[PDB]
Amino acid sequence: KNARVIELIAAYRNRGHLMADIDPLRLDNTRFRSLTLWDLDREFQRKKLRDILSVLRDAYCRHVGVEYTHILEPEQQRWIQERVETKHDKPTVAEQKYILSKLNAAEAFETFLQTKYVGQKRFSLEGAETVIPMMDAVIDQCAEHGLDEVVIAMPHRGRLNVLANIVGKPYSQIFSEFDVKYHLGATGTYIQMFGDNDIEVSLTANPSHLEAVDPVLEGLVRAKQDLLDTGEEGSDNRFSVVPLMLHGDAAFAGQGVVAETLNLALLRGYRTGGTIHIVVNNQIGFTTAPTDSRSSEYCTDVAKMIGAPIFHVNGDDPEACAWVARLAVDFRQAFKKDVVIDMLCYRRRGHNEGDDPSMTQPYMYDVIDTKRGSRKAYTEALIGRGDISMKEAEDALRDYQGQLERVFNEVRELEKHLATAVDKAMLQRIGDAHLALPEGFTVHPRVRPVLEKRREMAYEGRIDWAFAELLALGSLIAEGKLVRLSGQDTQRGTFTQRHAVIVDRKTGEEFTPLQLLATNPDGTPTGGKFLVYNSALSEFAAVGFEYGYSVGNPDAMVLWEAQFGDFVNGAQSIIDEFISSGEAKWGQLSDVVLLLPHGHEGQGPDHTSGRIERFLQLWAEGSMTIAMPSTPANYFHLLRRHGKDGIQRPLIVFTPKSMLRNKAAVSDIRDFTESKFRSVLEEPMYTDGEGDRNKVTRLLLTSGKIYYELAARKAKENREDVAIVRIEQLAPLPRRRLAETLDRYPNVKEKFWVQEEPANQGAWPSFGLTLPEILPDHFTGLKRISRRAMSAPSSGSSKVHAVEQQEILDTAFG
Amino acid sequence: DKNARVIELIAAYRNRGHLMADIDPLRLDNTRFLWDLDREFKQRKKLRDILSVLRDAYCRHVGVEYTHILEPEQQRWIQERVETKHDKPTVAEQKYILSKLNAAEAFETFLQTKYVGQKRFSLEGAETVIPMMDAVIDQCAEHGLDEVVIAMPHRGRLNVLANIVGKPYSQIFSEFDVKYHLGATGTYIQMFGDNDIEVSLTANPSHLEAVDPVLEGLVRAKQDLLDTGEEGSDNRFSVVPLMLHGDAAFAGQGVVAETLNLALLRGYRTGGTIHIVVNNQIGFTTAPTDSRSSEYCTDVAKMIGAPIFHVNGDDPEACAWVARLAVDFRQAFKKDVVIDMLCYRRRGHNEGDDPSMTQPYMYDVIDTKRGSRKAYTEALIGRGDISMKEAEDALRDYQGQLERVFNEVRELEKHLATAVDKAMLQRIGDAHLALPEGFTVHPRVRPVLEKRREMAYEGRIDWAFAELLALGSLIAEGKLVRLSGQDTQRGTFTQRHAVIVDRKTGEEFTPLQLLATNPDGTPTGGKFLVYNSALSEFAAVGFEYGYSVGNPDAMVLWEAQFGDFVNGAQSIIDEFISSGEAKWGQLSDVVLLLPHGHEGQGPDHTSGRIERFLQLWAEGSMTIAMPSTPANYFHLLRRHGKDGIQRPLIVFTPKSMLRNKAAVSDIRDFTESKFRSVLEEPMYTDGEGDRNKVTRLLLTSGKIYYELAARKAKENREDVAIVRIEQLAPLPRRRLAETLDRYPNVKEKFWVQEEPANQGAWPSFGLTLPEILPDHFTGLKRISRRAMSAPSSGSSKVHAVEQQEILDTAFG
Ligand SMILES: CCOP(=O)(O)[C@@](O)(CCC(=O)O)[C@H]1SC(CCOP(=O)(O)OP(=O)(O)O)=C(C)N1Cc1cnc(C)nc1N
Ligand SMILES: CCOP(=O)(O)[C@@](O)(CCC(=O)O)[C@H]1SC(CCOP(=O)(O)OP(=O)(O)O)=C(C)N1Cc1cnc(C)nc1N
Ligand SMILES: [Ca+2]
Ligand SMILES: [Ca+2]
Ligand SMILES: [Mg+2]
Ligand SMILES: [Mg+2]
Repeated sequence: KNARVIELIAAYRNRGHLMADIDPLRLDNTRFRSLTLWDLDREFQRKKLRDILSVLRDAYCRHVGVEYTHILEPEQQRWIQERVETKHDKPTVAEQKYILSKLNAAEAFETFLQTKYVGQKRFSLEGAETVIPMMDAVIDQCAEHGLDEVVIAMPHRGRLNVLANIVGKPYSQIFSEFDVKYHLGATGTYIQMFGDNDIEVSLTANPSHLEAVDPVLEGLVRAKQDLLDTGEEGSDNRFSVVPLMLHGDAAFAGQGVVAETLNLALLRGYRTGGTIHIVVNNQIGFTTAPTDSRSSEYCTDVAKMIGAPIFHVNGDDPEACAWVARLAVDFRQAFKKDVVIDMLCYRRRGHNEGDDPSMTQPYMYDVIDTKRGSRKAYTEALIGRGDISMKEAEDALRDYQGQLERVFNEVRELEKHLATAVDKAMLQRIGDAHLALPEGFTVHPRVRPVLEKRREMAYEGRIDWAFAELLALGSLIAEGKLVRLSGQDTQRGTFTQRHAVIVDRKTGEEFTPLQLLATNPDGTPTGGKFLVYNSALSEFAAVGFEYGYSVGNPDAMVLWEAQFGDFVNGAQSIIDEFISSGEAKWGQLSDVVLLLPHGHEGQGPDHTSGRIERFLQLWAEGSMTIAMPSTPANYFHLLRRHGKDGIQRPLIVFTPKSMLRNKAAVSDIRDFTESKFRSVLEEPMYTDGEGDRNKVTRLLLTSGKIYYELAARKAKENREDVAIVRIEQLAPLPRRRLAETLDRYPNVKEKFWVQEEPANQGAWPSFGLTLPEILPDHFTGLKRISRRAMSAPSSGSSKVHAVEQQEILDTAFG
Repeated sequence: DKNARVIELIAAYRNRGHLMADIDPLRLDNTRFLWDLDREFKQRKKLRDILSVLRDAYCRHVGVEYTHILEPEQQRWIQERVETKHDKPTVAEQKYILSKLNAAEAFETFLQTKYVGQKRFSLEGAETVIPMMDAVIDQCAEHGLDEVVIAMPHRGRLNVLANIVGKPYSQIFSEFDVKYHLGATGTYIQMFGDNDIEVSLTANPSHLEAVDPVLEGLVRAKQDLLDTGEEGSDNRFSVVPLMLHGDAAFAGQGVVAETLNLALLRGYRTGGTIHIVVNNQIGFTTAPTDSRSSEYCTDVAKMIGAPIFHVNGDDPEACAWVARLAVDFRQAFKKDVVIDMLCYRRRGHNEGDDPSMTQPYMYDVIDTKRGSRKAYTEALIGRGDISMKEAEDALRDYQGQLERVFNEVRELEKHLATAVDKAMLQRIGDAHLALPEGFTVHPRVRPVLEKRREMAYEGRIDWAFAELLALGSLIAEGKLVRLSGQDTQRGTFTQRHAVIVDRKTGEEFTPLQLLATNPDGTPTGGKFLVYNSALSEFAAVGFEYGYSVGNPDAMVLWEAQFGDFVNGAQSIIDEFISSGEAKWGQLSDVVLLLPHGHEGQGPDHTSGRIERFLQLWAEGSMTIAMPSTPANYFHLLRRHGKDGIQRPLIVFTPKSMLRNKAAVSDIRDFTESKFRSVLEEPMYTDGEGDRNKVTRLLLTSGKIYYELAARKAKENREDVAIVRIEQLAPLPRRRLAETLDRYPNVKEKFWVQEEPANQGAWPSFGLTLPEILPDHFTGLKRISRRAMSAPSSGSSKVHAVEQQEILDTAFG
């Protein structure tokens, strides 16, 4: 008999959520319908069975469905049951009236929005108003913990309601020159009603693409946490900036970026100390029923991936919703992990204007038509329970009416009215740092020559690409800049060229040479920092995160590196919806850098191209900088210009692979100490050598590593009649520098754009159309030399590649 | 007290025993690991006997996760098969497992000894996946199933071809890196049984996990052909997806969650996938602590309550046993099973990798490791299962296989009308009113059904009905039609109503499904499969691509809510749809329907990015179209389904043009016409218009035609002509040249478009048209919106000014 009690306790803890009264529509008519009575007064801590069962039913089978026994941490399971399996204190009339006032503000906003403006039906929060007192309780609990800020990310349902009743934006600013308003960022201050603290509340900008903003929010919060010296890269472990992420039930279950973002939750390079998730679960996805949207019992079942606790709550019980919200903030503060709140509600109206939702969901909408709103339900529940009087309930209807009048009145009143060069001592210092090993550190035998070669390069020259990159980042850290670098295997580098972090051969202890540059020679800090990480095997969440990080800290140098440029198409929604277009659409600026290893080397269609043609197609004046440098020094100056120009604009860099080790692709010390970024490059024989530009009759215009192959061929045949000009900055086109460079070759009879990429790829589709228009006296008659148009970036054969590469070189000198 | 402590101990082993199980063959984590024993407890058994059953079941070389499963019958099924004294395998079964290890290791030695640059394809340290996969396929043949279809990354691929798919070495090493991405097909013959089963391998790009929904789609198409599964007569789901993964990719790629989310959906279920994660506890140079935020790489599978089995890759018997249990669970509950095989990567990730640079501790333990073949040969001696002579013979079975592959490869080196009759239209029209007895139509759906009967007999056929006329007529001709996308049954713009819902019961009725039956009552062989998809682009597009590969005879259409969200499926468009044919010889006839058009609804409700599909295009890879009339769309779909060519079709479809009263077609356009790649104004082909009066030619595509035609009619501009390019790719060079030759007095030609200057057809047409037709398009100018970093403005007011500005420039 005593063992059957233990199994009964576990059954309520494990599966009680399946019998909880969480659906305010009660659609499932089989949910509830599918030891002895003398054992109830027997004692089994010693408590009677009737008392054990009453605690279990109240905790697990009322308006809150708790999912927590999947959590592997026993201390976390114990923490939840200790707060859930107790007789809770009923809220004070003041707290209940405050919750009612929030529901009054929410429903008064939705009534106005629908009655005053046209085409607002799709933004309607009606049937889900309880999310306003729930979000209020989240932010108020964060202020109770003395935290610094809450950053919200959400889809567009109830967004202006959130702006007015959560962010605290006035109606004069919200409805000023009144649909882009449902995607813009906002910032405000939350002041506690019954407390003495305040907290910053901000809402991040987003596209229509549901859940795409999820990793953006995380990066943005992480950047703010790093600035406030809180969290993983902070002195305290408070993680004082809280991500509050809102979702829809269909989108939460169907979008892969949800799993990718949850996968970042505890990573040292990406953790934000736990996200508070709120799913506005109105049990519908436009016309689609949940049975066609997911293969699991709950829309939130993906969150079990990271062992997050889940609370299914009845959206018609605003007190249970406010209680769960506060418990969620307390759990996040105690364990630095994600908490998911699944708010079960309904969508009162159609999804949009042309929707009669009884066409596709006739049963759901026969039940929703008999439903009276949450505000009215809660007013009636408070009257029944004896908590408020008739006068008090009527006064709450007087508060509703007043809030409805104020928004109609306020809106009525509103309608009536730079050098990038460094000193040789800076290069030497970055070189010396690679040998300034901690006491007793063991370098791996194959890493030691790289360190010694870097000291040699810093003092003697022949600086390679990999070191030039670290010279740029190291000099920025020495000047006080925060640098964040990440990507797949970025600490070592895909091509074993970086070694930004080196690992002790015997202990596994990490050493970061560039971090020594954050301290001045006198011993004082520079204000700079080097944050280098290996990313998860993700493109979409990682690129979203880095974009978000640069928005969070405009003063940070943020670089994301693709393993190969070919895999960046996995992050196309971020490129399309945030990076390339956020500035023009929302006034949101980002200085994020994307490093894309690019080049035809015979390694196949997924190890050859970062799709230059796609970034060039996305480009429009001042949206991005797109470059393909051919020398280490020009790359060094490109990164330093980007970090010091005071302009917030993304930089797309097509980076080398075998050209990292090309002995001709090296730079002299003077190229770093007495030069600047060169958008257009001539051959050294004309600028430093004894070459004669007047002998040139054929001009080859190119970009990237093919330059070295063209230069080698010219040198082999002694072709003084051919000159090779490189376009280092692909976008914006360096019109003036290009014109001035070409004017130095007066006897040119023919001009050719030479590229490795197929004819429908690389720079030709845009340059072939743009160059003859922007410079008609220079490029009228411009012809193309490249691979044939292909449906893939290249051939699968390294043999077919080698024949095509030779064909390009032979055509250019034919 | 003592008896209740036993119940709590049993639950602890069932729930958390997997945390203490000896699953890691490297034992990296050095912190992961009596009088009541002879007393009998309640069945009556001694505590020592209860506890030994729990330790053997949950804390040996198999870590079982199943108490997260919400179905009590599934928890009970696992419990019963895991908590029993299992029969030890026969010497014949053990020697067979050893023979599979011998073949797999010899292959690896040969591959690393003979050829150069093969390091990254090495399965060394992970060879036990070969007897594990063998057990999966053998258990599927024991159930009498029809086929096992495999999807995997490139590690161990050529080993899988030779020792699983059964391909000979002469076919594998013929003209010997594209071989690590091609599809393959073979027959598996049972060693100790009398059944055989088909085994196939699907093609894939380098993008890890991108093939996951493609495999599901391919399998579902084969299941529908065999009349098995969700759309079948039997519930056997006799085509089994076997999906292999890596541990870093399984945890980090979102497409994994998206594909798992399809596992039980009526439109996407394949009756359960067998998942095998080759968990070598590393991703190139990255440790699991930088790859995931959970205890196991397989924790995502808990999303659909899938049972998970963590198995020690150095124990080939536990691996084979778990594989067979997984197939039995999939057969019993038609649900996914995940096998997490813990192993190691013996060598570097590739040529330039000394793995001890980044993982020095792991690789010092790996360097002391002897392979699972040598280990299992030794374990059989220790157990007394095999003799010295048997162990020596097994070592000479290894040597023989090693010789055979070197010798066989040595020996290798030495050597159509789309028009329908009026009766067909009338029949599809009549079907919309042929309601089942007692069916209640929603009051707003009834006029749609009555207007379709009217359109079928009287004309003025709109876009939405023209689509159903094309699909219906294909079903009547015996074709299988699969249509899906977000809210596709009704249509995003409430225009389709492919499925109608009973107002009082909620019962679904599919009017086009009546066309699957001939007037005499016999079946046509056709079928209409229409579904609402999950809120996914990547998995759904991958699935539909896979479905067309699985059934080349099927008409497969995927519909975006708005073309603006198809960029969420960019990896599928880039790696499969646009390039699969040229890269792998793999053909697909998948259709993508992308609602497109500038209407002032913002940058995410305006464009399907025409310019991107046109940039991806290369001769004969895809067909790209933007029809302006219902009849031309009807003929486009009918040509695509009847041309006998397996090529993807990209269609930019309307939104407000669905209800444009000028955008309607006559019955004769369906009964006495064909697809027209280039369209002239009806005043010149049927009316009294004079082509010789024309001095300005406006070339365009899509709905802007109607706005340009209305302006021409308003001002009576006989000097202007509007020519539409309906087929954007391949460019209809011949018909375009012939059409323009009919306007001899043209002095100026303009490409007119709604899209910004860097978007739409202009970036490609502006460069291509003057080159392919120099005598017609030299001097071709552009009329469009300015170049923009987004597909449009956020303002409907800015949109309206820009739209008017385009029309004014075209007639200025
Ligand atoms: C006409 C249908 O499309 P739409 O209404 O214009 C829209 O795009 C809305 C979002 C926006 O545009 O900002 C949305 S609303 C919606 C249903 C959402 O379901 P749920 O997640 O349960 O949220 P809800 O129940 O609260 O709605 C889809 C599929 N739409 C299109 C869509 C598709 N795919 C992606 C990735 N993002 C999208 N915005
Ligand atoms: C030089 C590193 O890149 P690469 O080796 O060329 C390659 O592309 C390989 C696959 C292929 O190209 O076919 C792979 S192998 C690999 C590590 C995989 O780890 P796991 O999932 O644990 O599997 P494993 O341990 O069995 O390897 C990555 C990140 N590479 C690049 C890559 C990135 N992102 C995506 C979506 N797909 C990829 N192929
Ligand atoms: Ca900048
Ligand atoms: Ca076809
Ligand atoms: Mg919803
Ligand atoms: Mg791995």
